[PDB]
Amino acid sequence: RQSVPVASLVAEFLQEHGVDRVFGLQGGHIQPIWDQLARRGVRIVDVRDEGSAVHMAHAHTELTGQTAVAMVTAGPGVTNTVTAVANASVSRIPLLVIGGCPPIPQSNMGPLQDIPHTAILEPITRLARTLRSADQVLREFDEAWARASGDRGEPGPVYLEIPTDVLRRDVPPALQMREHLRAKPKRRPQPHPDDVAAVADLIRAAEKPAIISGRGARTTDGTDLVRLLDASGAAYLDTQESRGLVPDSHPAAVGSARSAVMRDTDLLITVGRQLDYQLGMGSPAVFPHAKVVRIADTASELIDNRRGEVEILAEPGAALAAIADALKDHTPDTSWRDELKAKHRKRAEDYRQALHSTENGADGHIHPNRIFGALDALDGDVLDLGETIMIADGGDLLSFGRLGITKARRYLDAGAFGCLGVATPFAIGAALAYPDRPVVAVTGDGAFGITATEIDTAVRHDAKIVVIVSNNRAWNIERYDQAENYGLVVGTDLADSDYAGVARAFGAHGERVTDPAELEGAIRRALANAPALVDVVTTQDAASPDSGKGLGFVPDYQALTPWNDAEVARRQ
Amino acid sequence: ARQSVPVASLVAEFLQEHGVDRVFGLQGGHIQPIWDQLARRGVRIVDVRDEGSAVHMAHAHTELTGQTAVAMVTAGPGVTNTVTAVANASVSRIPLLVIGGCPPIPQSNMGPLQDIPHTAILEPITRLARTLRSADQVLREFDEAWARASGDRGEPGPVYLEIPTDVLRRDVPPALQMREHLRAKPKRRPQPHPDDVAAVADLIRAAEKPAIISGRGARTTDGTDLVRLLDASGAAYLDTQESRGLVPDSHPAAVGSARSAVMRDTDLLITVGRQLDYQLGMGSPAVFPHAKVVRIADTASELIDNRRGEVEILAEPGAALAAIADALKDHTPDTSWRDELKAKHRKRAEDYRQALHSTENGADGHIHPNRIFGALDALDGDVLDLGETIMIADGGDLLSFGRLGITKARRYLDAGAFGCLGVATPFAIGAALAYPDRPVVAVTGDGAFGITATEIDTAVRHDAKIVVIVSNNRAWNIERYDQAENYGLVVGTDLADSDYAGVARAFGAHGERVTDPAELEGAIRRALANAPALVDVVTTQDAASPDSGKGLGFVPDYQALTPWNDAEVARRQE
Amino acid sequence: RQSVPVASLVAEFLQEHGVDRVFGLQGGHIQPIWDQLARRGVRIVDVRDEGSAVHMAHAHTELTGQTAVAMVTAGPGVTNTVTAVANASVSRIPLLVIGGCPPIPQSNMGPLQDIPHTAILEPITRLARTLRSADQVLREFDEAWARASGDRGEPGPVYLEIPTDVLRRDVPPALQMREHLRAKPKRRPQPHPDDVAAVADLIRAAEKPAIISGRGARTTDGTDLVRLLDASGAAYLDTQESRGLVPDSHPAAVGSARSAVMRDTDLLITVGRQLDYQLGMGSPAVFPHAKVVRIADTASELIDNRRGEVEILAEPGAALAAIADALKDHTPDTSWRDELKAKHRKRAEDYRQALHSTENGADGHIHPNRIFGALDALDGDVLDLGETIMIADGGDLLSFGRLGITKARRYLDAGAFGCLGVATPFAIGAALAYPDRPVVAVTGDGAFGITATEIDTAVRHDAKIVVIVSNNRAWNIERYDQAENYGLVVGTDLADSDYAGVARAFGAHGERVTDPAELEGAIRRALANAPALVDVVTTQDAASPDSGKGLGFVPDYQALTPWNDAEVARRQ
Ligand SMILES: CC(C)(O)C(=O)SCCNC(=O)CCNC(=O)[C@H](O)C(C)(C)COP(=O)(O)OP(=O)(O)OC[C@H]1O[C@@H](n2cnc3c(N)ncnc32)[C@H](O)[C@@H]1OP(=O)(O)O
Ligand SMILES: CC(C)(O)C(=O)SCCNC(=O)CCNC(=O)[C@H](O)C(C)(C)COP(=O)(O)OP(=O)(O)OC[C@H]1O[C@@H](n2cnc3c(N)ncnc32)[C@H](O)[C@@H]1OP(=O)(O)O
Ligand SMILES: CC(C)(O)C(=O)SCCNC(=O)CCNC(=O)[C@H](O)C(C)(C)COP(=O)(O)OP(=O)(O)OC[C@H]1O[C@@H](n2cnc3c(N)ncnc32)[C@H](O)[C@@H]1OP(=O)(O)O
Ligand SMILES: Cc1ncc(Cc2csc(CCOP(=O)(O)OP(=O)(O)O)c2C)c(N)n1
Ligand SMILES: Cc1ncc(Cc2csc(CCOP(=O)(O)OP(=O)(O)O)c2C)c(N)n1
Ligand SMILES: Cc1ncc(Cc2csc(CCOP(=O)(O)OP(=O)(O)O)c2C)c(N)n1
Ligand SMILES: [Mg+2]
Ligand SMILES: [Mg+2]
Ligand SMILES: [Mg+2]
Ligand SMILES: [Mg+2]
Repeated sequence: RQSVPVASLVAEFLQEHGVDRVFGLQGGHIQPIWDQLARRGVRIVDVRDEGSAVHMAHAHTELTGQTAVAMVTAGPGVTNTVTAVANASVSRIPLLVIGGCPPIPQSNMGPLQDIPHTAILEPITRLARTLRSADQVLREFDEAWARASGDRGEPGPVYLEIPTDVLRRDVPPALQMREHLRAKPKRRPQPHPDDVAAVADLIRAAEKPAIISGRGARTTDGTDLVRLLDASGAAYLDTQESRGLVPDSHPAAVGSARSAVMRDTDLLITVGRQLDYQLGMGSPAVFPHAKVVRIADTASELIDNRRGEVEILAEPGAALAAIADALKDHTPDTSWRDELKAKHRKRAEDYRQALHSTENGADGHIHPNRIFGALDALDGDVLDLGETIMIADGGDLLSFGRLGITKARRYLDAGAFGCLGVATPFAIGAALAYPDRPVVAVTGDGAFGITATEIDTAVRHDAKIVVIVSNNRAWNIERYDQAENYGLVVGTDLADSDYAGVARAFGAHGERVTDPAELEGAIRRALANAPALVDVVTTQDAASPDSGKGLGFVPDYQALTPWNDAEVARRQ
Repeated sequence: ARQSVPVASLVAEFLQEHGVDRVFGLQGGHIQPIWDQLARRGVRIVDVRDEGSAVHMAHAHTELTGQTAVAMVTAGPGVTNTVTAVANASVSRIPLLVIGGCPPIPQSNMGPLQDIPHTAILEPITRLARTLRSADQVLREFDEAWARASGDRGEPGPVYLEIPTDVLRRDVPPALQMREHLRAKPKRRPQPHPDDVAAVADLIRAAEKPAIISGRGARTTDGTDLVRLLDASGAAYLDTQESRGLVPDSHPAAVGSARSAVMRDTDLLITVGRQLDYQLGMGSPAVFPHAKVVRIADTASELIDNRRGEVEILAEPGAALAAIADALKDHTPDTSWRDELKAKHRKRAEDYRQALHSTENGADGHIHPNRIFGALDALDGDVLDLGETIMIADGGDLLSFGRLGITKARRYLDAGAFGCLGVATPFAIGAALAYPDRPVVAVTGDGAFGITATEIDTAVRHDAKIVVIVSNNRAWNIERYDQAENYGLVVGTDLADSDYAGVARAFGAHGERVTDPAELEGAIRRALANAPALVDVVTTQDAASPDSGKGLGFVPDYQALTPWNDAEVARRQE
Repeated sequence: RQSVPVASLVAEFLQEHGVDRVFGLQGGHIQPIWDQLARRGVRIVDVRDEGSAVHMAHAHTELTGQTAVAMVTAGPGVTNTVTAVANASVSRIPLLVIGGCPPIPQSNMGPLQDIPHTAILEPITRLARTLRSADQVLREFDEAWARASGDRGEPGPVYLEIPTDVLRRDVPPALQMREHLRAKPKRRPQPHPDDVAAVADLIRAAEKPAIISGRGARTTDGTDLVRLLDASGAAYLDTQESRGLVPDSHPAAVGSARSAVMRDTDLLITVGRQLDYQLGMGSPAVFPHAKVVRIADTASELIDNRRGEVEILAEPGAALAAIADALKDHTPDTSWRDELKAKHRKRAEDYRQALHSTENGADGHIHPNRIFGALDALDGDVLDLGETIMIADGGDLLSFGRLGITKARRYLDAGAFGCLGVATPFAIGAALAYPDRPVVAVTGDGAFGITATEIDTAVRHDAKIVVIVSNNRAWNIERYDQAENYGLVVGTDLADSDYAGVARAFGAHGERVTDPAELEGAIRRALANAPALVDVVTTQDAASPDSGKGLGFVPDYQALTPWNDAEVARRQ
């Protein structure tokens, strides 16, 4: 080892920890790190807005399991990340944000961009620190890295900033410890056999077991989950954060029976999933017959809103496998699951076939479902949807996408946070992670306006993305709440913008579609010429399931009117 | 004769009664009940493409008009999209109100849609950040927050209020709806003490080289009491980016091209509503080696930072300036230093401005950005009146060129002490809607513009007559230059030759590209006749601004700029 | 100037700013400052509990107007101050707390006492900062000093901590600026004449004007207040934080007519006073006929709960004088004030005479009012109450003290915060500030147990205090709420402790009293042998006004039941 500046050690720490790319936007306060990353051969993915760099890192970690890294300058560079940090905090995604900050001698003196970055980010990070001791920077990086994984907290984003005088300070070789530089494996806490047995007993006693998966299950490959589904006879639901773990044809997979499963299950088993608003707070009002069991590698998916009759805090794969083993010699009663599955095959197949011929709305414009129809039609022709990373974003468009996107290798969207504008930055992170196939992002026009200029980033970095915009000239799920519940539509209209022209202005391939019969060709040409955008002139006359269920109205107790009605009855 | 009405109605009424005739924002369900009531009262709703831009619009509105402005945004990402623009308003000490959505009280901490700790995130960069849980007290909490935005119990700047949707829908009995909370209130007017006035006038009589440097608080005045004091004192005058336009260009004190000379030699620095932050070298003795210090302001945020006054006046600055002018009634100032600076300033500024019309292309064959400022100067008195124009600047090298190139504006806005890239378009929109009779002109770097470009759509939908001129140098170019000069490696600072005119046309604005500098005057003339409009100017990468040359990109240990930093290193080793 | 360590410059800053004493408790982290203060001849008043040192500083500043200083070590030394800091924050008293903290190299590494002091104190200070730049320490001290006065905030406590490696670092003489070392005068913002005139017009139109004073009025000597009372014909009330500004015999002084003044005034004028719970939130329910005017040098006494038809933000003395001037040629209608005053003379004189002969309670023990009787009886004999600093603390005892303490030069008590245990630390600060006369502190036994060991501090530092304890073997106002509103008395009894013996064990003079006829002699002997304690065996059968009005019960809208009943009527 030689005496080297902090900036060099930070670059080395990152590379040794497996970082081969940093998302970011250059400023002088971080230039010393930026320089060293480039001299080490770390790819720098420079963006148009720092928020998008954090979104890119989120997508990288969520897909790959490798903690990703954004780097931004002092002041507005850091404050531009707060939305993307909050989003990663809510979704419990490990990532590191490296911020610039002013030199120590000028503290509190009004130097350029001295705002309290750590104070702003502390409520939505696992750690937010200013590193004032050159000798201890390496250690602070390694500990923050562990905390992003969930050590001393739960998985999520961490923030570190180094005053520029500290960045430029030398660290003697004695203080450069191999144990802080080196990559570390994930923790693997194991289940206790008594908890495994107690869950197996609940499954044997249950007539209508159901498993709902989430983030922690999606860290596994799905094979132990399928083993437990096979041993238990349970129905299976996933969530936006856990798509793709169970084959569609599996006798447990009943994705179009969500209400039926929640209403009747006598044993809900959560697997790395929160019982947040997305699952009716786990309320007895939404699960009126369910006993509860909770399995996760973090108590963030064990203690919220409902407690387990058993709770297992362990690596989910090992827990699922141990319970499957313990159900040796059990013959599950699958008659409820099978009855749901028969109804699911009809409902899901009818729905998917209908996507190819959905009528135009009263305004003469394309129903957004035709986008999902056209993608389904191209599957096995010009793209393999089962190898494709699908992204969804927007309001009505996002809700239609939850039903319209059924074959994807992986799925990302606006998350529990409802973070509009993720579609383009997610698509870019996904595409650079998996360069062999186009990534397809389907987005509302409202959402797309937030991060549209990242089309520039996609072209400059050659990220093979296809963005498809539902251009309905509106924040349409909002326009509909205003009409239905208030009788006045105001400040929710947008214009008939040329998003293909926006894409072409930033060097991407672009095409506008007004005729639904043109969608397959337009998407074919977009796939062949990625990065590409398809601007689809869509109807305002089309209520998504979210629209119809009051999501826009914000009831007192639950996100949706039907669940809220059930909760009001439970209360009395 | 009051009746029982929901909180959402009272909030809309509170705002209209406090003089709010417009609200910038982006609709979500959590704020819809307020949004609805604002529209039924006839308050204009200016709906944007990104909530950060709504807060920048409110900032511009307040900074120009002095009327506290309002942004309204939904829970979760709607609130977190504001943080940059809130920080910017906090650093610049601009009163504004952000009204955020938030989940109903029953669902607190349960993982409802968008339950993040908005108030904890915003508390470090607001004067007040609160969740309002008592229907009966919402009016009161609004009135108090409004007063704290003005600087009561703190200093001027942004405040944040959020009302859980169940509270928004709750009725308030009429007896709890107090006129005193609904009604508009006047600004405070603390007055100077005559002993402090006398003491300042004594310092001015004893000084040979008095200099006044203005800031935010001065810019809240019309400039006429400032001119009275300049006249009575014989002081030299500098402004800052936040105080342009208070003193006529031809005034014998106005020596804007003599910044280093004034700071090096003044024996009496008088700050008027101005911080001695990095923009004035921390007020360091290293940068003001001969100055005694006097500070005048209506807030100690412009009295106590880095240097203390031999006298500090905490008062409405207009009254303080007038009182000191009166106290100098029989003083005959020695103006010979000011006069010698002014004579040299006249020539240096005139030569500089003339040379803007003919600046040569850089080695890459592209337009020098100074030609944009030349073209605007040439059109003055032809198709636009720069003295009635609101000018905005944003970017890196472009912004530094703009500080020399923009000399005749009625009002000036830019990226601020925060160095907040992307303000150009949202500022221009707020400015144009405040002052609808003439185009607003925003000159921006391509880097900065990419942050808020989609707000061109907002300008077209709301008919904001803006002209945006882009220095398209295919780069974050002040950064590219720091990389080359101090590190020998240029990486992740290049952008592309994007069609910003095409982006503007895609959103229904007028757009044209300029590659030939002789085409600039026409392109800007056509842009002014067809606003909202963008002019995409292919500019050179071979052009170092004064900020570029002075190390701004490098971030020295003690001062923002190398020359000032060198002076501070010398001061330390005495 | 020479190159000197930060610790020396801090000692010099304090002495130059007028600090001639520092209250505190030594630890290694602050020893370098402690050492330099002692070498400069600054008196070190070392205490038994760091909280008491902050209370002492509070009393010094509140009495003298000079900002006072406590100094405490890292970790538990700082955390022991939080109550006394909160108390000073609520009362808006300028003070500086200097905390120790660990050296910079060991940050976040679990060094001895690395807890987040600044994060803990930030919600209840005007400034809380860690000073990491030796060169800028002087400047940070001067700015924090200004912020304690109210600059950029409102008057109250500030916290500064210097890592011990920074304390030991030299500062070059060039960076030691006279302007940061030197003492600074208080600000004096002046009224605008239009606001003065508008207030004078409201006074001319009012039939029943009333002035209520507070903290900001008590920063003046009272003479401009009396000028305005004379020019306006207003009734006058003070509050616990504004006693002693208006002579008792003044025709406006109607201290026993509090409810009558609030009920009928048609013009309430606050003078440096909050309309907090102590004045019924300024509610129309408590002031049903009042227009409102607010005068103060801080908007902390202008904007809370009621807005002024006029609000003057100025030095209160100048504002009061300007309004008195503007009432040149006004003949005030004093008939309401005079009618209140005639009733006041009878009520107050009857009450004060009755203090000399209050009966023992049913349990055979002294009524606490006899303490106030005995003090009244000694006035003009062995002490001059009009030159005496009186302190009150406790529950029932505190409430009886508000009526029983009527002649004092100055009065301190538990404050709006209701901070039990202030009595002894306040008495010590007061006594060292004004060494020529004994200070008398009257306290409940509950309150006294919190800070009793500071009797040791009083003896070691020769603070001439007399503490008189109402020893009723109870948190008695709490015992009474439990009996009246819950029917069960539990965990509110104390024991028949020997507080005279406690005092004698720490080297003070002590005496126990069981016979009310012994009180005058015991208090005479205590005054002659200060520091001294008188342990008065008092009754549990004695409801104070606070007890009778529900203070213990915490109603929904107001601190007291009658005010709360009025608010409930106003709401409907
Ligand atoms: C408040 C506001 C407007 O300002 C916002 O900020 S909103 C933020 C933007 N939007 C969001 O982030 C979305 C938030 N909401 C949601 O995530 C969802 O409403 C929910 C998770 C809370 C509830 O979703 P569901 O459990 O209903 O899941 P979906 O996948 O949406 O399924 C809807 C229905 O289609 C069914 N379905 C699913 N896949 C299908 C398929 N393939 N074929 C046919 N039907 C299918 C499904 O069973 C179900 O019908 P049913 O069983 O209730 O009768
Ligand atoms: C760190 C990083 C890069 O990552 C960032 O985030 S930077 C953020 C974006 N940039 C900014 O926000 C800029 C921040 N810096 C500044 O604001 C300024 O550098 C400063 C306030 C610190 C210094 O500005 P000056 O006091 O030098 O003022 P300017 O108006 O720029 O004047 C520069 C020179 O032009 C002169 N000048 C002004 N008007 C003139 C005129 N009309 N004609 C000729 N010369 C003129 C002026 O006198 C002076 O020359 P001199 O006296 O020093 O020799
Ligand atoms: C909640 C709990 C129990 O856990 C706690 O923590 S309590 C904390 C400990 N206690 C406190 O900090 C006290 C808090 N409360 C108070 O400060 C008071 O209740 C109050 C400020 C809110 C209200 O006080 P008042 O305005 O009633 O003032 P007092 O000086 O107490 O006067 C009481 C009465 O005696 C009268 N009075 C005053 N001086 C007199 C005199 N000299 N002679 C005769 N009567 C006199 C006075 O007029 C009034 O009677 P009326 O007009 O209402 O009929
Ligand atoms: C940053 C932010 N601001 C506001 C909102 C609130 C919202 C949730 S859904 C929606 C409408 C989205 O319109 P889009 O055109 O994308 O989709 P569509 O319904 O098909 O027309 C809004 C405004 C959220 N969640 N995030
Ligand atoms: C949100 C944010 N992120 C980064 C930065 C740091 C910066 C300051 S100046 C600059 C270059 C701006 O490039 P532009 O193209 O607008 O101008 P020009 O130099 O003429 O090419 C950067 C990146 C700031 N202040 N704010
Ligand atoms: C630190 C703290 N803990 C509890 C309380 C709550 C309280 C307010 S009054 C009171 C009883 C005081 O008993 P004392 O014996 O002093 O007075 P007396 O009624 O005459 O017997 C308590 C416990 C407060 N305010 N502060
Ligand atoms: Mg839309
Ligand atoms: Mg943003
Ligand atoms: Mg550029
Ligand atoms: Mg007691």
